[PDB]
Amino acid sequence: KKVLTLEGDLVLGGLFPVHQKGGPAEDCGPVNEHRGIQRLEAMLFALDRINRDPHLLPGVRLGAHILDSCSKDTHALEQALDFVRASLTAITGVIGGSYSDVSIQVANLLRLFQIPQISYASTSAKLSDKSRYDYFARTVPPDFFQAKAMAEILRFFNWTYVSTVASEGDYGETGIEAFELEARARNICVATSEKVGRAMSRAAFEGVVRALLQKPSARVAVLFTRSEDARELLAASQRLNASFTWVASDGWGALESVVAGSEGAAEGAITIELASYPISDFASYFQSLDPWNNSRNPWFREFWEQRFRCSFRQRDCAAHSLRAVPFEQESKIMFVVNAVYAMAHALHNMHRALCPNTTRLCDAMRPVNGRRLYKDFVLNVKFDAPFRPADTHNEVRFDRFGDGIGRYNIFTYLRAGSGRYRYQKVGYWAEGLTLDTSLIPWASPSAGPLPASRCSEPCLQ
Amino acid sequence: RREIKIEGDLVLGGLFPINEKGTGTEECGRINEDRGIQRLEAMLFAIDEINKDDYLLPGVKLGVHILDTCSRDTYALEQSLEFVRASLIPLLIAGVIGGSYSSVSIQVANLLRLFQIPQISYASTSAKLSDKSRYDYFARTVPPDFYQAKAMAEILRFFNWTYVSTVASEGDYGETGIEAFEQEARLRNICIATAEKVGRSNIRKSYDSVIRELLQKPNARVVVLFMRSDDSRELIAAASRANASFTWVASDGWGAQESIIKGSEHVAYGAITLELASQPVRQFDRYFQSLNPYNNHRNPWFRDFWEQKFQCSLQNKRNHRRVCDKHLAIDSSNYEQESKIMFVVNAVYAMAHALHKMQRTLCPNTTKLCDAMKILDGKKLYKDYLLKINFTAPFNPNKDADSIVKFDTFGDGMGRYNVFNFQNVGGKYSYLKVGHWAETLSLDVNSIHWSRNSVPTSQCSDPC
Ligand SMILES: N[C@@H](CCC(=O)O)C(=O)O
Ligand SMILES: N[C@@H](CCC(=O)O)C(=O)O
Repeated sequence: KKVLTLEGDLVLGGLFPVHQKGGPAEDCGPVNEHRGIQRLEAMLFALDRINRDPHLLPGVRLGAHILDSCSKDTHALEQALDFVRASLTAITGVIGGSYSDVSIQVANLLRLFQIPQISYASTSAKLSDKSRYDYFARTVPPDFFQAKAMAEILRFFNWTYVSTVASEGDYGETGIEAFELEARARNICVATSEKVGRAMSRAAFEGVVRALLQKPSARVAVLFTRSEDARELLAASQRLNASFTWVASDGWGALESVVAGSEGAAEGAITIELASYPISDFASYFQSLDPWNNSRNPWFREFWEQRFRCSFRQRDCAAHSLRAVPFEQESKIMFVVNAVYAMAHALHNMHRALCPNTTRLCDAMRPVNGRRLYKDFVLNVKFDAPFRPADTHNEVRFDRFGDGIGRYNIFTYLRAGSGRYRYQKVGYWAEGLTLDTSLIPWASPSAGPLPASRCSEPCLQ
Repeated sequence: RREIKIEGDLVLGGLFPINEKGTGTEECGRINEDRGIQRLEAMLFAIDEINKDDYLLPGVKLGVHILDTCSRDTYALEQSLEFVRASLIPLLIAGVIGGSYSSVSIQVANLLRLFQIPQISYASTSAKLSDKSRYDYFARTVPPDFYQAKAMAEILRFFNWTYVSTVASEGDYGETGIEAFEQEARLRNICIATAEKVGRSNIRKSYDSVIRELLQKPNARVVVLFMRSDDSRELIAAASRANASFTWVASDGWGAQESIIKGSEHVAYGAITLELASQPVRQFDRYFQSLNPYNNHRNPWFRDFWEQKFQCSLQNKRNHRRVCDKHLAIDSSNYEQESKIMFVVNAVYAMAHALHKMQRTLCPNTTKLCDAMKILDGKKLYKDYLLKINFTAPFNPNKDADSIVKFDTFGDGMGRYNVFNFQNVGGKYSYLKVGHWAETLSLDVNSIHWSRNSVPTSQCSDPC
C-alpha cells in the first residue's frame, strides 16, 4: 500500500500501527489516532531534529522508510519484505514494532539478513532471549516487571481470588505465564484463565463475560489485552451490565478509546503505564500541522477525515485547526524518540570510530553491516535524553539484552468535575509498590468497604 | 552444511529433522536414526518412483532440494531462505515437502506465504496451523492435535482417571495441545492436578523440578505428556535417574519408537502412547534394507548415520572404534519402519498429482514442459489443484476408505489413531497395539500390561 519514504545518505526503517485491525473481509481499516499517527509524527520530528542538529551527524543525513503494519503480524511480515529486498539505498536500522506479535515476526525475518531493529513499544518477556532474536533492542521494560507490579498491587489490596483473561498471541500468553509464576510465590490465586482469539466476534466476547460472571467470588480481572480486545471486552461488559475491578497492563494504559462508550463498565479500574514525560516541542509540532503543507505523510489525510468527520470531496474542514482541539500526548512517545536516537548516536560513534577522515559518507562505510554496529555501538550506548523536562535524573542505556529500567505508573479511571471520567496517577513502581490510596475514590475508608475477592470468607474463629 | 541438490525440470524442496537439537556446536549434534534418515530415504524413494513410472507425470523429471533442519525453528528459517532466494545457483521451488515439528512448520509457512510457495507437511500436528487466515499455503496429511486431545480424554475417562497431572513442552505444539486437552478434560469432568511446561528458555524447569513436584503429590499417578521427541527422552532419562515410576499417557511426540526408551525401560514399564494410523510399506523396507554406505552417494548424512546405528565409528580410519567395513548390513533383525513413512510418501505424491493435473490443463497439447508453465504461481497450484486433490494410496494393495489420500476444507487428514502399550514380553520391551480410535474407543483392557500388574487409579480423594 502507501509507503512513507524520504531521501538521505542513510535510510532508517519504520513500522507503526497506523490503522486498526480490520474485519474478516477487509485487511485493516480505521486509522489509529494515538498509537499510529502520534508516534509516526514523533519519529518524523526526531529525525528532523537530528538532521538539524549540528553535533549529531553534521554531514550524514538520515532518511526514513516508515511502513504500516496496522496491527497485523502477517501484514507486518508482508510489508517488511521491502526492508530486505534492497539488499537480499539499503536499510540501516528498523525503528518499528508496537506489538509483541508484530515485532517478533519482523525480528525473525531481519535476523537472517543481519539488520538491527530497535523497538519502541514491544513489551514481551520472550523477546529477551538473545539465542533466538540476535539483533533486537528495546527502549521499554519487558513484562517481567509489569507482572510483578500487578501482583504487588493485588497483594496490597488483600485480593486473593482473581480471574485472568488475555489475548491470544505472544504478549498475553507470556503475560499470564509470568504473572502466574510470580503469583505462585505470593498468595495470589487465579480462578479461571480465558483467551481472546484474533478473530473474535461479539458472541464470543459475551460468552467470555458470562464465564467470568459464572463465579461471583472473583471481583477483579487481570488484563493482558490489546486496545481493541480491551475495548471489546468493556463493551460486552457494558452490554451485559456487569461491573468488575479491572487490573490492566500497558496495553490499556491511559488511552481514551478503550473507555469510549463503556465508561459505566470501567469505573475505578487500575491500569499500569510506562514511566514517561511529555515532550514540549512535540506538542507544538503536532498542533502546528495541516493536511495541505504536510504532504510527506500519506495517512495524515486519512487521519484528518477521522479527526473532525469531514470529506475532502465535499469541501469540508476548510477552517478546522488542530491547535484549537485539546492535545493528549501518547505515553509511549519519548521512547519512540529515544529509539530514533538509539540509531542516531550509534551511527555517530561508529562514523567517528571507523571513518575518521571527513564528516560526509565516505566510500569505506557504504556497506553498513549490522553485526558490528549492534554488537559494539548499539547494545552499549549511553547519552543524555533529547527533550528532558526540567532537570530530572534519567539516562538512555541498553542492558545486556537491550532493555530499559523497569519504572511504571499506576492510573485509576475516576469521575471528577461532574463526570469528566479522567485518569489519575495514584503512585509509581520502580522497585517497590508505593501507591497512594488517598486519590483512589473507592479506597477511602469513608467511601465504603474495600472491594474484596476471596474464595472463602474468614469464618468464625 | 550438507544438502541434496538433485536437479530437474520441477524441484520439490523439503526440510527434514536429520540432526538432534544441541549436543554439539550449540546448534545440532547427533543424528535422528528413525525420524531423520528413514523419512529422508522415504521421500527419495517416492521421488524415484514418480520419475521411473509413466502413469504419473510423464516426461517431466522431479528433482529435490532437501535441507536438514537441526530440530530448531531458527535453523529451519535460516535454511529455508534458499528456497525463496530465486524469487527474492537459484532454483525455482514449486513446493516444499517438509516440516516435521509444529514450530518449524509454522516458521517455514510464515516465510513461504510471502513468496507464494505451497507447503505440505507429514508429521506436524497442531491446532495453530490449518487456520487459513494466517496460513493460506499450508496443507498437511495429518490431523491436528484436537483429535489427539479428544482421544486422550476419552482414554482417561475409560479408565476413570480423574485426578491426573499434565506435563507439556513449550512451543507451538505442546502449548496448544495441552490447552485443547485441558478444555476436553474440563468438558468430561476431569480436573488437572498440576500443570508444568518443560522448556529450554531462560526461566524454565531443569528436568528435575517437574519430577519433584510430581512426587510431591502422590495422589495423582497418571501423567499426560504433550512433549516432543527431543524433550521426552531427556525427561524419561531424568525420571529413571530419580527412580520415580508413573503411568504415562503420551501424545504423538512419544509415539511408538524405541529410540526414546534406551536404558530406561524400567521407569516406563507402564506407558500408553498414541500414534497415527500407519501401515508398513514393503517396498520402502526393501529399498531401505539394500542401502549401503558405498553405493549411496546422494545422501551426505547416510555415511555418518552408518557410524551411529551400528556403533561402528571410524568408517575410514581412526582409533575411536572398530572399522565395520563389510559383513554387516541393514537387516530386519534391527531395523523397524517408521510409523509415518506413508505420511511422507503421500506428502510427495500429493504435489505430484497436483503437478500432473495442472500440466494436463494449462498445456494439454504436449506431455512435457511447456513455455506456459515457466512461472508456477502458488495460488493456482494450491487452491485449484492441491486443495481438492483425490488419489488412492500409491503403495497400499487394499483399496478402501482408509486408503485414500484427500485433504479437507482446512488442509488436514483423517483423524484415526492407534493406542500402543509398552509391554515386556519374554524379557523384551516393545510397543503392542491395544486398541484404536476412529471417533470411538476400542481399548482392549484384557491385553494390557500395567506398571504394577494392576489397573491404576487416580482420584483426588479416596471414595468413602
Ligand atoms: N506493549 C504492548 C503494546 C504496546 C503499545 O503499542 O502501546 C505489546 O507488546 O503488544
Ligand atoms: N508430530 C509432532 C512432532 C513429532 C513428529 O512426529 O515428528 C508435532 O505435532 O509437531
